[PDB]
Amino acid sequence: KSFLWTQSLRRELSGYCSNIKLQVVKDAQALLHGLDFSEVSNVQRLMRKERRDDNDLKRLRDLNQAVNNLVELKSTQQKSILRVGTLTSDDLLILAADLEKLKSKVIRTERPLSAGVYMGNLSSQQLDQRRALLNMIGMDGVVRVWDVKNAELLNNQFGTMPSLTLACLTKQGQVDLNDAVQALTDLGLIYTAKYPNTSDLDRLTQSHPILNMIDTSSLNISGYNFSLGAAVKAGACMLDGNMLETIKVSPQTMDGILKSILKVKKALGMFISDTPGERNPYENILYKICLSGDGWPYIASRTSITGRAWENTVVDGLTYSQLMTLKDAMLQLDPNAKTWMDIEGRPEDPVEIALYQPSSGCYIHFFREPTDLKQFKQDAKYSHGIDVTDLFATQPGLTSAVIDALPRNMVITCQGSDDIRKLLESQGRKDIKLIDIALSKTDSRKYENAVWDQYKDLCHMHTGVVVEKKEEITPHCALMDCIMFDAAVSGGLVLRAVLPRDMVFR
Amino acid sequence: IKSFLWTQSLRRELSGYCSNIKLQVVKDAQALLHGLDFSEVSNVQRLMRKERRDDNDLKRLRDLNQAVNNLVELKSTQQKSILRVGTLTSDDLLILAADLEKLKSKVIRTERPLSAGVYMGNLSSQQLDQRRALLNMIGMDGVVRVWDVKNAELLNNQFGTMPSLTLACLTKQGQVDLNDAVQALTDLGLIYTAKYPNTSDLDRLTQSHPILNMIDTKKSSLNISGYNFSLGAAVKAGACMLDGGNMLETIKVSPQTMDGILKSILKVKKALGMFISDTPGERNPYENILYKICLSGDGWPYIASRTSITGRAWENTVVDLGLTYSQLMTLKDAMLQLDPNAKTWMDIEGRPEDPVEIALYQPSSGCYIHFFREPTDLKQFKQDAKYSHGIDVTDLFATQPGLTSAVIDALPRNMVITCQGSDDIRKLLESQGRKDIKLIDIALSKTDSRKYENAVWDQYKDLCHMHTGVVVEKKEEITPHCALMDCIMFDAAVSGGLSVLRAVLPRDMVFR
Amino acid sequence: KSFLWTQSLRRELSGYCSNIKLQVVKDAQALLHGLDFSEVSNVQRLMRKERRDDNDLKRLRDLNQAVNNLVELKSTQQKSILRVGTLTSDDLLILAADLEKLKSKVIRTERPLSAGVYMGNLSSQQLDQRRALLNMIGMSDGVVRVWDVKNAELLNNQFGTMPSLTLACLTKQGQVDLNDAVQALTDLGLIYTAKYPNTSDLDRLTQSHPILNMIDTKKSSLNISGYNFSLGAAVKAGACMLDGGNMLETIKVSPQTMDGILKSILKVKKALGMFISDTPGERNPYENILYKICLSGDGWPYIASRTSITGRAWENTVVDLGLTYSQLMTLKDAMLQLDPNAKTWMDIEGRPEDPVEIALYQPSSGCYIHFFREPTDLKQFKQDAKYSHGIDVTDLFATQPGLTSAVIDALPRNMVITCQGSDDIRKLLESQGRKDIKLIDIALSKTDSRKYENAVWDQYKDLCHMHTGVVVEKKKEEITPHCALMDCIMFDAAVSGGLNTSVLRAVLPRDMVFR
Ligand SMILES: [Zn+2]
Ligand SMILES: [Zn+2]
Ligand SMILES: [Zn+2]
Repeated sequence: KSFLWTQSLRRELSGYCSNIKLQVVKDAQALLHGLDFSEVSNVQRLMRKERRDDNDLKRLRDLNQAVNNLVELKSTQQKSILRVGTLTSDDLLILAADLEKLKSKVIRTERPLSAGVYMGNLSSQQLDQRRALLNMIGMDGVVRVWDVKNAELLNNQFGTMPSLTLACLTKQGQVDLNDAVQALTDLGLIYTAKYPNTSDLDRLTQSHPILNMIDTSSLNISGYNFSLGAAVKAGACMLDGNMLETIKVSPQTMDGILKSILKVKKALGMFISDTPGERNPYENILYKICLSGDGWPYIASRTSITGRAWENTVVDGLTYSQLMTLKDAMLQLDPNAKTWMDIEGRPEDPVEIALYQPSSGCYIHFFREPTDLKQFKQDAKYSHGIDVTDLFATQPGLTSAVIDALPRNMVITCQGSDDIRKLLESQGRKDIKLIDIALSKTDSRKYENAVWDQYKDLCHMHTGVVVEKKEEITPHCALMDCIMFDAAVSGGLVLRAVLPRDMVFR
Repeated sequence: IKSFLWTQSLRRELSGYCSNIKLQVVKDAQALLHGLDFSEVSNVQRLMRKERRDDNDLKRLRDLNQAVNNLVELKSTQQKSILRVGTLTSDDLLILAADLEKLKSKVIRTERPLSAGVYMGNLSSQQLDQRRALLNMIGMDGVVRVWDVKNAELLNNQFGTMPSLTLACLTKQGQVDLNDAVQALTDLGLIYTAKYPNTSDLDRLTQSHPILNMIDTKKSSLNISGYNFSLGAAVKAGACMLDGGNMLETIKVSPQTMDGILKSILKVKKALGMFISDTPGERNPYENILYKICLSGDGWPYIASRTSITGRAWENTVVDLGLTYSQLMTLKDAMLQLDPNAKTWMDIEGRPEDPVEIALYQPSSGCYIHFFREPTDLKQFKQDAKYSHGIDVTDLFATQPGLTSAVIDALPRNMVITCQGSDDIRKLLESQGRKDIKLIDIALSKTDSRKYENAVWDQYKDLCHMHTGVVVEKKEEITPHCALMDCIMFDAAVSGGLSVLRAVLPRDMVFR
Repeated sequence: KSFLWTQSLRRELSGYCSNIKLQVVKDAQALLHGLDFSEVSNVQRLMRKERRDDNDLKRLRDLNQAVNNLVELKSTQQKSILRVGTLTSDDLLILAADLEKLKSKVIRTERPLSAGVYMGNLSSQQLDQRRALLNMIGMSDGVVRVWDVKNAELLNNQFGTMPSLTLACLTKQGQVDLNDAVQALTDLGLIYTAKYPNTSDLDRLTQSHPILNMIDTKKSSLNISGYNFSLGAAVKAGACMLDGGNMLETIKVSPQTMDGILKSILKVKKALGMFISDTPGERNPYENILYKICLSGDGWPYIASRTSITGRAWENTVVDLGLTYSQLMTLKDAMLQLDPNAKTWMDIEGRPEDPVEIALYQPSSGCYIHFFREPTDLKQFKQDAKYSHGIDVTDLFATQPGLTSAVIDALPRNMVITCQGSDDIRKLLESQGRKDIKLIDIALSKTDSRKYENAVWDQYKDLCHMHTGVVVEKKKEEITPHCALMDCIMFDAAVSGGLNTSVLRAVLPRDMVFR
């Protein structure tokens, strides 16, 4: 089915594909002449680590930059806005929907590597389910691969590139470049009729010893790894057959390529999955083309590109796809840990909600549009300083969705109990026990300045002047409150967002 | 399923109040077989198949219900209960108070539209879709209603299922021996000890017990009567056939046991997190048992004849120790009766900044909104009482606060409202944030405006009892001004003449 | 509970279930028309007896054969070898392990009915423990046994329940119309879709179906036959009367479907944590389905006539890829047959430091323990082969290891053992940690020792096939090989001045002696 999709796409997109063997070999030679393969070996060692940090990421990013500098097959930062023309009104609606679905599937696959999944004190069933998910995506108590300050620095750092694969086989396998070319060519030939399997690879290795370097998935790896996928991709570039891997996109050709893909989607019933893991051919081509309107989507250096495909190509409560992402995101929470909660606005009409787990530093933080504008106006002047118009751009529906998803029989700490209880009960969560810590106003805000000094960047929603019946005071933020209340209890004063920022805001 | 788990846990906890009542159920079934006119049963079934039913239809139903009640021994008795601190704790009483409030809303929203109706005329596709989902969920001039009746209170308690009646009708109308009906229902009962019987179960049962083919599986507990062969009624009857299994259906309640029964229900509620839903439609097991027990302190909540009982559960059982969420949901659904397109009068008593009586009136359909509010300025109110409305401030204490904002918020978008003096109404509507509502001032002279004053009070005096004081004009005594009667009399003045009216708001919402 | 496991199996195995009512009724009609129900009554009478013999077993087996001859729903002898494919390598390991555990549970449940349990002169504690076992397996001189038979293997597969038989018996013996029985059982089947019917349920059904009064609800699935009116038999028959419902009882197995059925069962096993019990008694639904499927690759595991099938489930289905706890429990229960007070002979072949054959013999009862062991010292073994026992070392490869220690460790405390050479038995018992056992040395001359040698081999040759080599004595001349078991028997005959003609009883299952 999947190879069928690939073949149909090849046929339909043939006019956008060209022979690029010469340039790919040329790039491989530039890498052989100028790249430090000891640092390649170094990044391979790092990718072998079960758990990796910002020092590890720096080595990877620096090496990717070195590679990018040496090669000519590169993608360029190029945002696309798709408008009615070549693509119809209906085409744009389909593309909008599939990008929404693709966003969920990709985030659910890649995000856990950095955000983490709690794997501690849970039921046998819960552990089985989470173990299944981790296994499907190639992955105290929280399991994560990347421990980093800024997960955005992971974006686009893990692509496979034919020239790199070719240069690494040659140098690291200690064979002549032509040996590597001949071997990948033969693999490319198989790929005209079939996706090559382990038996195909095993057969080839007998006449091409360099192929024993291939470990016979596309997940939790880098371009410096010898995956079958990377080898098949390089092989495709070696052939004289309309291989998809050789497609080039330009701002002039973007829309026609997408139109062509949509033709294939309709004829074959292709779809974006709701299953985390390897991309199917439609998911893969849609992601790769949307990353940039100017490059070679399968085979260029993309390591200097910023942003995700759904950010870089745009079509001019929560969805089903958003809910799946959300339910998966919430698996980062430790249901046994001390968890603070605070809200701004009335429990019957809340406008900001936060939960905070000090031990791990994870937090849930989001906003809601007010129902009662008159009371919202007083709350703004006397408590939170939120401009109602700034809430227009926040994502609706999270109040129900997040409370529904809180783990069963949790214990939540607050200041104080009454509003949180009313809010939880409103969403049917009577199983959650509450601790009222009951600090005096003065003690509760001891660390108010210390907290804002440290964590101001975590919330930009509080813009209005707030008063106490008058004198100006620091606006109340549901998040900063959790933090400062915890700091007061603890006698002193990290942080991971549980929710993706693109889930909190629309 | 969670539903059956609540049922099972209720059975376990309430076993001591369960009884062996097969013999009594079968005795009552025999009494119906001997004494009831089953051609009249057939007649009521015919009327229940009608999409729209009227007072003549309701008469047939109530008469047949009375005939059944006359023949059977398992009957509930009118028994008011007041729950005090004792067996039930102070906190228990708070919980019951809150749950009965929520139950009220859920039941009214399920049942009231059958008689009050929902406008389904000229609306947006979105509004029509939303209202269809509601009508579908509750089993239902552009208004859709099932019962067109003069007094909707006469619908109360007329639709319950009874095992003796189900047994008798299966037997007589299915043309089988009583023993065959008992045998089939017993097997259904046995299934019910372990699960809620579904379509699959009933189909297999039917192959061995063809009497059960009378039961239509794709048919709800809603907008039906005790004369209908629902799966629910069949299961209820089967439960009574067991003499065992701790079936809730067999519980008897007495004044001495009521609090203990409720206490037991609350234990299970806490243990399982049972709740009253805010979803109109079929009752969950907790909703069902609470409703049934609270109807009467002396009877068999599930299985007795209750057709002679007056009042609702929240009226017959009371707890002694602005709008709630539950009340607002009831209001918003009640407002669906209005035709946003129709001529609509509005009138108020008290100043726009401090109104004490508000009414809206749609003459074409006859529906009206009418409610009250406590004054903020008692000095101005006293002047108004003497020279306009004759309202005794103390009489406003029994009225529900919070309706001015809630009703005005809920008025349909771009409604056009007709007014004898638009200035006051404009102020009030604007003060409530509703600048979108267009107004028409009719500008009748004082004399022309009151041409039909006596004619209106003559017909409709029963609709308002708030005007008690002598009102004068500078002096001579005059008839007090009522916001509702003023809407009606002004419309009459315009139309050159002066219908049973329909209250949009339930009385139990206008008064507390 | 166990009903959960049943429901889960029905859900997973739905595709293998089918409607069989017509076929069951047809077979019931064949039985009604052609079976002698007076002989059914006769077998019911035999089954009421506390002690039953070979004449009784003949009556049962013959009646089973008459039934088998009349019905179409029969299983056929079909060996299965489970190989990697539909079943994974790991799946085969699991099945192999559960089949080993099932062997132990079933043998411990059923074997005592024939092998028997000594209940004579024992301590209060021993008698208590033993009665508890007898109670749990449905057994309510000194030896308690239900079946006294020449060949216990003739009990195999003779006691299964069959829906057509149950229906025919209820109809004929209950004196009701066939349709009356069918309808009653249908109503019981309907209840079974939702729960396992209990006595209160049956009581309610009996009110409208008087035929159901024939069912005894107290009585277990143990020590009964297909001619008995157990609740289990009735529920099984009712399970076959339905149209749909995924009743496991309707499952057919074929050589094509066997592996997928096992794969599905293993799916449910993992999901619910199903298991084979370590305790004798009634089978749980997993034990039950695994046993029934494994008996034959071509049949209706629950409902066909299986009385013509030879072999046990662990023999008819095999997996291709010291004692276990399960095997040790089997052993220790088999040893309960021994009278710890009785005269007991013991003899060995091989040196005491390296025995290769061990026998114990209680002449009064006739019971014997007999097993083998592979030698450590091949040089000495080869000489012993030539001058003593004539055993081919390669024939010892199929014998079960670790029995020497296990059996000797399990011997009764303060037992008195009689032997021809005391010194070698002492060394052996000491070497296995049993210095407590008193020995009597008999001290027969070589000639007097073997007076009855031909007479014993004439009577008992079928009891040992291990001695194949020519054995010689230097003058060389050929002599009859020495067997530990035959030696026990002939030494006893020499002392007693005679050899009676008696059937002996093997204490160990042949399945324990060999692997
Ligand atoms: Zn904030
Ligand atoms: Zn009035
Ligand atoms: Zn031997």
